[PDB]
Amino acid sequence: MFENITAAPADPILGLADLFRADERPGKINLGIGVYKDETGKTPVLTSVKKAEQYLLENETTKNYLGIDGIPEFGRCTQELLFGKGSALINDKRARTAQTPGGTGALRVAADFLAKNTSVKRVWVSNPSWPNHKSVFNSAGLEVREYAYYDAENHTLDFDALINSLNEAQAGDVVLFHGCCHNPTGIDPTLEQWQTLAQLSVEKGWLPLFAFAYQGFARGLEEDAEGLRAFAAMHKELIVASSYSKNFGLYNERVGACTLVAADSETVDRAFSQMKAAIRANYSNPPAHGASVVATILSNDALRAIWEQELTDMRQRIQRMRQLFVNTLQEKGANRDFSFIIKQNGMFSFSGLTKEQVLRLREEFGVYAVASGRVNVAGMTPDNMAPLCEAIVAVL
Amino acid sequence: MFENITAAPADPILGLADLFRADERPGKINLGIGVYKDETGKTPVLTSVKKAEQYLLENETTKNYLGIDGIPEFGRCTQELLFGKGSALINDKRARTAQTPGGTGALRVAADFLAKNTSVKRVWVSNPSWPNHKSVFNSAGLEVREYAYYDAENHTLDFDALINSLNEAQAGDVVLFHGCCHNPTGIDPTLEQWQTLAQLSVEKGWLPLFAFAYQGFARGLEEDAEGLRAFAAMHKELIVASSYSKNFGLYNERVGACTLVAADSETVDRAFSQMKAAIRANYSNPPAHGASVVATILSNDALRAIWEQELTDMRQRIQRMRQLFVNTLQEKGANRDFSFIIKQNGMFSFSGLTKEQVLRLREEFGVYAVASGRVNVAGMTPDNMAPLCEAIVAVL
Ligand SMILES: *Cc1c(COP(=O)(O)O)cnc(C)c1O
Ligand SMILES: *Cc1c(COP(=O)(O)O)cnc(C)c1O
Repeated sequence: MFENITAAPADPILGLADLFRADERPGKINLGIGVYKDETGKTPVLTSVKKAEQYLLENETTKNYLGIDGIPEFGRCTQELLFGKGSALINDKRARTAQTPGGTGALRVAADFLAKNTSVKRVWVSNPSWPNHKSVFNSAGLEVREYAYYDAENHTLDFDALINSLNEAQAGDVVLFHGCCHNPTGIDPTLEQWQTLAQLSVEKGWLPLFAFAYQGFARGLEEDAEGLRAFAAMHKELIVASSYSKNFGLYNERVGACTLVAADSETVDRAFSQMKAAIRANYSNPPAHGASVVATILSNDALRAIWEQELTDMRQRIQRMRQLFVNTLQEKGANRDFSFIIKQNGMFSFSGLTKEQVLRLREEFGVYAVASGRVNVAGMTPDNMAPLCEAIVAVL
Repeated sequence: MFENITAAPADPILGLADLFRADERPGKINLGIGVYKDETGKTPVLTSVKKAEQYLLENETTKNYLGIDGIPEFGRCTQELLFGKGSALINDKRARTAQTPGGTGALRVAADFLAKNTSVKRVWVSNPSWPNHKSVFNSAGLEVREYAYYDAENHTLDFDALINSLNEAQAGDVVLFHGCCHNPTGIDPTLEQWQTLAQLSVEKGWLPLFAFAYQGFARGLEEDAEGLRAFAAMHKELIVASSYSKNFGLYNERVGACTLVAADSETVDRAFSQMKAAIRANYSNPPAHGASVVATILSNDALRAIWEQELTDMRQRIQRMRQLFVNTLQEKGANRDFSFIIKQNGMFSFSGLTKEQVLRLREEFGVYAVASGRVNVAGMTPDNMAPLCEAIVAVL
């Protein structure tokens, strides 16, 4: 059976952790994957989730299976964080969320649902985008098409071109948007542009799939959901795949959510029973620890208040590092003006480096970036800021 | 998009938990799903996993992502438990295991792999079998076909007929077998019959998929793996989907394993890089808590010794209840001889009840069984043994 099976290409993001850990040169710098690090270069588990894990250890009685859709308290808090305290989707029983194994689990379950229960042929994804989008939809059966986004010269969102390529997206097609913190560019639309986009979507009949992985890392939790909320107010149907791996630092417990909205409660519930049938034939029900922890923190005032400060601290450290990277690049030789990275939101930096410059930085200096030029800013500390800036100058 | 989507049929096993929890009659009896209960009717979290969770709380530093395949120590212990201390597959670097979200996650990842990377068209499943088998393979793309198993009159495995229906399974087809504790019959082959089956498989060129959910609940951990070990010794290629939800009482943390074996290390590794590519486009990597706990218990001598006693206690309670169910059924009116259930291994009892008798028991008396006649013996305690036996007699 297995004789002619060729090896698969390494994952562009995930494959770097392999090489990084096989390196054995003492001064290497990882900069690759979107995991946060502190001034010390470590990824600590948050104080607020430790407090919650202690609680759960003292307070659980059973490990018996969860429902297909997971914990109810989890699903209701997720809806509030995304849609608003007193929203109409919530009050009209127009939304249902299932707890998933991470945001990728949420994206596959949506893909599986639409493939089986809809007439969707195409999903539209931005150029550039998270590399694994194309792979989750292709395994479900769906064609991936691209819409222009970001012009490289002026380091801006090229709005007129995003309109003009989406003009050939048919009524019925899926269109993925990033809620906030575009991966990999870090360039999101203004609220005025999101308005212009909510409009058009309704004029043309596209189904919006919103992807959230970084809510809280751009301006704040509420401020970052205003593009999704501008769309909710105009739409009858929407699906959103959400993740809590980044803003809760719960990367390996696999906590996310796939939330479905339709016109009324009867229609969302008919649809949701199909979504649960797709879940049952993949894993059977969701992992409990991670989501049990989110709900506990979100349900307690003391623990919620501590969490939001911990996340405010991470957003601010990343901002300090963004400017330091730019000031240092200029002090050490940079032949280009890299001011434009101060204008991007999130963990990343679409630096502009060519694939050969990225390949060299790795080979000769051991600093690890993705071959697109994306570098994780939250990987940078005061102590490794001069080494890696020097290393870039040499390769320019 | 969602307007004409009909509702899905309720899950035959999972849908009973809904009805049971909506019932509000004080004396109901659940008996449906394969979750163990103690003399008190509760499902406690094991002492040995509590000790391990305490340890992990004290001793973790980070929640940063795991590898696509999960924890190495987890995968190596899983291989020993299944194949043997000093086995040749282990020594010849012929097996690779990935950590999955439960045994169902393990079955889907195998289905996905074979669909994408092989020429498999058919999977052969026993009649009867776990109801959700057909659903995981159909979502992957594969046809499910059935082989005879178990004759209802003599309450035995009908070996000659299992041979004769499998005679039309072609070279290249998958054939699922249950390692031990057949769900739902509780009837496994003798070691002599497993030998006869290992033989034939090699003569005909079928790829064996072994499913394990109950290792340890039939005779003991080592004794229950001897059919799989009889097959390993003859085969070049095998895949096994394993679960730790039942024998570790870790039902909602979602811990399993999908282990691939091929002829040599180069071939297993080429094949395994494809299996990891299917994992990346489903969830991205596995949930850590559950598997971190299995590995900790399996790695410590004190905690391992406590675990094996906890599992010996569960196997024995289920055995006490099997006999009590039979002695009581006869004392209260049973018009049939139900001795045959003392001859079955595992949590269950394929009682023989008709779907209308099962539907009545529920409606009128509130005892919940699956519509096939399967009842969970581990749900029975000394205190609810007389109520439910009476309730069956009334319906006979
Ligand atoms: C991190 C990330 C994901 C994956 O989320 P998980 O919660 O780890 O599954 C998906 N998409 C984007 C853009 C991400 O940054
Ligand atoms: C329990 C069970 C499964 C599911 O295992 P999980 O580990 O819960 O995913 C699959 N097949 C059979 C026969 C089972 O009994």
